[PDB]
Amino acid sequence: QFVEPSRQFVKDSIRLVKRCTKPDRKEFQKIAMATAIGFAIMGFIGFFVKLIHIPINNIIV
Amino acid sequence: GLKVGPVPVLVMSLLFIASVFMLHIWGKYTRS
Amino acid sequence: FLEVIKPFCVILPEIQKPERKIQFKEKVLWTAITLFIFLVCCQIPLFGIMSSDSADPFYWMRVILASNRGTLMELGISPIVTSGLIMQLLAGAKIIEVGDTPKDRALFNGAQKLFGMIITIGQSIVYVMTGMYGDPSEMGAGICLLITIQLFVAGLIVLLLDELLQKGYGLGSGISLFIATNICETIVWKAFSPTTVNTGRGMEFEGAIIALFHLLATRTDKVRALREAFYRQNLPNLMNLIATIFVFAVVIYFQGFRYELPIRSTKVRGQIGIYPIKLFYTSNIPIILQSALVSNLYVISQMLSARFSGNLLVSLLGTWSRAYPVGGLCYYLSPPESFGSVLEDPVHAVVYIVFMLGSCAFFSKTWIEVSGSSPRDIAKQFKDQGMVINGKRETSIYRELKKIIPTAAAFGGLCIGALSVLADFLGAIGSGTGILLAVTIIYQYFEIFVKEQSEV
Amino acid sequence: AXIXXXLTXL
Repeated sequence: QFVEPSRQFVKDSIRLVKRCTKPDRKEFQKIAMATAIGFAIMGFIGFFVKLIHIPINNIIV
Repeated sequence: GLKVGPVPVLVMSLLFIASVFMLHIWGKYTRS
Repeated sequence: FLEVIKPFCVILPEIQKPERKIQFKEKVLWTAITLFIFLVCCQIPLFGIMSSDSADPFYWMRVILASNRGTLMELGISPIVTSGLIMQLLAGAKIIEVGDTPKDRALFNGAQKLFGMIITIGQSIVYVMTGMYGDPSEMGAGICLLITIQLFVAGLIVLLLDELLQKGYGLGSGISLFIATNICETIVWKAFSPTTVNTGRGMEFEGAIIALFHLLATRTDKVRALREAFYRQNLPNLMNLIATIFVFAVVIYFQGFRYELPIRSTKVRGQIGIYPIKLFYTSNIPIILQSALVSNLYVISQMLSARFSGNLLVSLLGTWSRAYPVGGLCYYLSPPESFGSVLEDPVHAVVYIVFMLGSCAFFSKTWIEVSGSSPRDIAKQFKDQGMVINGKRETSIYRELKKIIPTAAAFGGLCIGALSVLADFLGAIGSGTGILLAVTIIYQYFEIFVKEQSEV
Repeated sequence: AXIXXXLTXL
């Protein structure tokens, strides 16, 4: 019978979530902007590297 | 041993990239 | 052992330890240069390959390995991860000692590089001889040796770049940077690719936004153009990118969760502070471990089915039909790709959800036990710092951690698995695994940034 | 090699 351990885990998780510190409207904007900047950097560097190397791969291979 | 900096590592990476490119070019020109 | 390998350890190059701490801006610049080098190497094919038409059983070990088949990064970050786990297992089994003296950790790093390079050579030899790149008999010793040398030097570059990041020039480790870079590159490619494919209905761009603009300009700016650009099935969608942005936002929101423990100091009085216990306690290790487990099981199933086909046990382990699971445990461990797939087999969707959540939770708990982030392992840090909890006794530091940290790890596993499942259901580009890994790694970079700002 | 959460192809 694992019903009791499952209910205890659910209760503990609910309590921990209620006691956690969720992002505010300013923290969410800060983290979202940072994530967007890091994404854009990595993804666009990779996109331009691949786009440049497609002609190069055609020429050398 | 030998301890290198970030710029020696960048140069080594670029030289390896160029060496692979030169291998590709040499193979293509020899076969053609 | 150690004495005889130390001269073998010192032969490999090592990154010079920085004289002065590197600021965040030029840390970002060096990280960008490192990822640029890795990406450029990911595009250059190996020399000597006659045929890239083979099975490639490890197709699913490419998001978490930063590997691109047929190029200089054939092995991706596999040498680094393999050497890291080998060294951690050796230290935990007490064959060797990491120590605390600078010489001890320097020897540890040298031997880790040596074992990573041995793994690199072994993987290169296995790749060459097992039929990839063409017939090893047909290539000859010269071509096989040249390919092995290329893979060896590429692995050397990967270890050198990872060491460059770790010694203080970059924003983390090579593993996380390369994984996140590959995921972001994949997403941006599927968003903005100029690649075009024609299937009888004219030119059709492979990137979602480019396809949107092309359709709106070409097909009389019709509502049908928008409908196709949003619900296109043969190529990346705009709804897939909207769902990718939505999953990014939700994962960011849940990554911002933390349990802030008010801690004071009983050694240096006046050091009031906060100990953040993140909900995503194990940041993305559950994703990496779950993906590795599923992909290894896929490889085992493919190997068994290819050789020992027909057996009932092999069929139950997985049925394959390029390949993709169709039945068995491998199918029930495979994400449902489309909404129709969910509708036709609700049982498969339920089993996949349950497996993802449970495996993520189990891997999170196991990792907090293994990696030294257990409640007892954090109570040891609290004890050997003078830190106590503000409103609790010093003899009750472990019980509060026992209440918080295990629950935080388990529920972070469930939340991470649920986020990955939701991203897979919505058809997000980058996939749940890729999106979660990318968001968690960029958040690691952001938290390093805010730590450096707080130090100012 | 495929052993498990290890990641060492082949």
